[PDB]
Amino acid sequence: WTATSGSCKGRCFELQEVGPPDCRCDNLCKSYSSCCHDFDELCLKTARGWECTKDRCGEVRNEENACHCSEDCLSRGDCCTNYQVVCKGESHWVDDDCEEIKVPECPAGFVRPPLIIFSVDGFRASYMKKGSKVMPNIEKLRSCGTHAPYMRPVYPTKTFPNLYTLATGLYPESHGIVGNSMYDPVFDASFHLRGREKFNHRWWGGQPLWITATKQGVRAGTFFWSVSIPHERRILTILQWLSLPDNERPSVYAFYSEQPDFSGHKYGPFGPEMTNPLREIDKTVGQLMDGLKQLRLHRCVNVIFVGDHGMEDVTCDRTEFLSNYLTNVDDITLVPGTLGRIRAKSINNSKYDPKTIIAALTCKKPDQHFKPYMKQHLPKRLHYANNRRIEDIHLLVDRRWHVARKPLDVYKKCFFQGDHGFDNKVNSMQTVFVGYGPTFKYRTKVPPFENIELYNVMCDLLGLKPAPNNGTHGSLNHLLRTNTFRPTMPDEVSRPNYPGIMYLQSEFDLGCTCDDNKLEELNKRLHTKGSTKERHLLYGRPAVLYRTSYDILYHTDFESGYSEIFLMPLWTSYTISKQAEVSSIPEHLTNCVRPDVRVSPGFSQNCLAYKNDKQMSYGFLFPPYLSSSPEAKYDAFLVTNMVPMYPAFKRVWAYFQRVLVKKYASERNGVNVISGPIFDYNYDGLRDTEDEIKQYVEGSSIPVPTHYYSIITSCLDFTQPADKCDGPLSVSSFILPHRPDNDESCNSSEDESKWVEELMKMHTARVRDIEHLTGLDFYRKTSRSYSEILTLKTYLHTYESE
Ligand SMILES: *[C@@H]1O[C@H](CO)[C@@H](O[C@@H]2O[C@H](CO)[C@@H](O[C@@H]3O[C@H](CO[C@H]4O[C@H](CO)[C@@H](O)[C@H](O[C@H]5O[C@H](CO)[C@@H](O)[C@H](O)[C@@H]5O[C@H]5O[C@H](CO)[C@@H](O)[C@H](O)[C@@H]5O)[C@@H]4O)[C@@H](O)[C@H](O[C@H]4O[C@H](CO)[C@@H](O)[C@H](O)[C@@H]4O[C@H]4O[C@H](CO)[C@@H](O)[C@H](O)[C@@H]4O)[C@@H]3O)[C@H](O)[C@H]2NC(C)=O)[C@H](O)[C@H]1NC(C)=O
Ligand SMILES: Cc1nnn(Cc2cc(C(F)(F)F)ccc2CCC(=O)N2CCN(Cc3ccc(S(N)(=O)=O)cc3F)CC2)n1
Ligand SMILES: [Ca+2]
Ligand SMILES: [Ca+2]
Ligand SMILES: [Cl-]
Ligand SMILES: [K+]
Ligand code: NA
Ligand SMILES: [Zn+2]
Repeated sequence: WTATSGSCKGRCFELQEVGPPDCRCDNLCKSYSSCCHDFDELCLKTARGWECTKDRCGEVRNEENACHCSEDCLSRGDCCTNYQVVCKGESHWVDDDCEEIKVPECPAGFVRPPLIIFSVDGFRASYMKKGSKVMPNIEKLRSCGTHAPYMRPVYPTKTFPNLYTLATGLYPESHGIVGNSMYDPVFDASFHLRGREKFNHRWWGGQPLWITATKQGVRAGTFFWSVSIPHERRILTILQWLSLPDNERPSVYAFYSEQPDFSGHKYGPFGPEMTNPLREIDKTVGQLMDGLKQLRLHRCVNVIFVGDHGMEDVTCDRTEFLSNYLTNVDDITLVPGTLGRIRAKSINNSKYDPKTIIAALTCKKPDQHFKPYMKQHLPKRLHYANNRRIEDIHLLVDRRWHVARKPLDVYKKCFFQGDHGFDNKVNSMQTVFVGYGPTFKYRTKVPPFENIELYNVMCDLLGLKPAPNNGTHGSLNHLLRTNTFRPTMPDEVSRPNYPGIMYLQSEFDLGCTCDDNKLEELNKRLHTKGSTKERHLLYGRPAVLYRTSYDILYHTDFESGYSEIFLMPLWTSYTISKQAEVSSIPEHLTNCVRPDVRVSPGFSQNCLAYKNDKQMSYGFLFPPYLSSSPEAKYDAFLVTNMVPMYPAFKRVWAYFQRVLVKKYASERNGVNVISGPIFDYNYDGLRDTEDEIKQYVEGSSIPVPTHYYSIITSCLDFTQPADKCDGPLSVSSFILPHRPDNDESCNSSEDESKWVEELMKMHTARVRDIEHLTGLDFYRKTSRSYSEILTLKTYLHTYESE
């Protein structure tokens, strides 16, 4: 019940929302059908349009007008945004030469530059270039301020998950808005775009910026706007709030536009009908900037122009139907479209088996335009598993396609030519970022970055301490003139042991066998003390950020941090120069595993466990193929370099080690590789403790990794070799799932040169993703600034073209 007989006189767009059955005048009241009777009349005036004209100049104030051209309007803060242009001979902001804003130039009484976030739904990254002739305000923001060529959204590349990620710095799995549509089985409740259940706060985790601001004493405008409030009214309201008295005036604001997303769905991302929406957005920006300039706020406010996601070409004819794969198609519920999520229609149905559904959806048609996954097998870079609202079965859908349950669902609902929601590395899903103002840099281009990083920066812009989030705070310090956040390296928690020779051969009963001078004896000892370690450990040893027991093991060709708990290296580091040679494994050594005399039998793997485990085999972290000499090659067969590997996974690993590492070294002028295992049994994106491990090599305490990582580092300036690099680094990494089959790659019966590299690209990762998963901290000893290293650790090599 709403007693809509209260009134909105003097309460229009009130910042504190009032509690039913008192009626509402806030910018969401329309959406809850709860505005006071007089809201439209008082708060949504439109009389006489949105622009002063010569004749209106000087007029007698008439409170019915949408905006005013009287003399008193400035002090009231309710002039039309073009008043001074039309009535005082001033220029439009867009026509002014840009000038560096070295310091905030704010009116007295401002305690900090305000921040205005101008968010645009579906504003694809390439619009900045391709629409540049029709968006002159936006292009001035872009060229005069700080911009990225594009900004990476989060998966799924839908509106609500992305707006709320922008607001909180959290991955959807952590904030809870995992799609535009959702079932929570604990609530036994559904969430949709349409309707009331999305207004319930229990859907919305973390702490978004407006609440972070409020709790720390910074006042916030209301970010949300009901769809019927026209854009011109949203701008005027923001400008009005900015005219408020110091003790009431907010410091942070958001504008939101439904365009160009709304048109993009109907006409496609580059439909000729898309030029007008782009013009209109630009004109709204112009109105804001002119408005700010009238209030002398145009060199005082920080403005963020940001999108939630892009837009791709998609039509009804490009639909895969699950009815063409499953006989049982009515025993499932599909969340459909540009992704799929599948659960049972009924939990009472005990014959529903996700495994058989997955198999019926796997590599069934030669050009199949979706790929099914258990959520935990999705690429780790998507961070899309650790929420009860994300279904166990997921369909990653090819760009340009839709998935539906049955054909009736498509023609009983062609309408659309644009959609989004695909994989967040797809170019068409990329969006924009521009920062303009005293706190942003001047005429600066920054590299692409992910939208999870912005919450921290908006916090920095407002002098706030951010709630705990998934950004890496400092990785965007290079966007800012000042208010940088100066982080320190996390402290190492466990220090390594440096074991020497302590055990005799005959103390090992491992079931392992191997067919195996004073100048070259002193030599191999000094390789076991770490004489070549400057070569193989280029960026310092990783710091272990939890409590555990481990050993640093030196060798001629590689260095490792060996875990006595997990019985294998946490990391293995080695450098392969451009000049290096690949050799094969000689025959006498094919099944050779050698005891490591620095590590007790009791902290070693054994070969007999692998012999008895019919499913599990083993591989090596430092590849024997890249040994520097026949004598060094013996070190690669130490038991302490061994890790558990399914035969299906060895195909991948072997090809990566034998072929690809040499290739990258050749193309990048040497590489440093750090590889190791990852244990994420509960798919939370975080390092598992021992008691979380669900699988061991049969009959042993040898835990099985869920994934294998490698971090491949070289000199950004590739004319310098990786091991003699003076400047910025360049990195690519991956987190390969450790799977007993290659069902994920439909062409895996072919030669590895046709599918392995493609799999690795799919499983590209940020170093930061690996850190979370391992509890290690990399690049501790470089000659680069820590902020620069943080940027590098957040880098994702995506493998899309320009
Ligand atoms: C991205 O960044 C985020 C934020 O930093 C990271 O997520 C954090 O991860 C932390 C570590 O896993 C986690 O810390 C836990 O907090 C528990 C209390 O949490 C509540 O309070 C916080 C703070 O106010 C609040 O934000 C939480 O909100 C979550 O849950 C509600 C659902 O009710 C949602 O509305 C909301 O969206 C959010 O959901 C997400 O998080 C939860 C987990 O917290 C997930 O399950 C969801 O899927 C979703 O992803 C909470 O209301 C605290 O209880 C935990 O403590 C247990 O484990 C510790 C280990 O130290 C142990 O010492 C304790 O004994 C305790 O165990 C007891 O309970 C167990 C479970 O019932 C039981 O098994 C034991 O036997 C014990 O009895 C833990 O300290 C933190 O909450 C989240 N924060 C957020 C916002 O998600 C995320 O890791 C980052 N991602 C990456 C890849 O880096
Ligand atoms: C989603 C979402 N997450 N955060 N925002 C806020 C946000 C964040 C950012 C910024 F970029 F800065 F983060 C920029 C702009 C915005 C505003 C987006 C917006 O006006 N709309 C129109 C209204 N719909 C419906 C809607 C209505 C009500 C609610 S409530 N609070 O009552 O439960 C939830 C709703 F979804 C959402 C989009 N939107
Ligand atoms: Ca959107
Ligand atoms: Ca985990
Ligand atoms: Cl969805
Ligand atoms: K075996
Ligand atoms: Na296959
Ligand atoms: Zn959309």
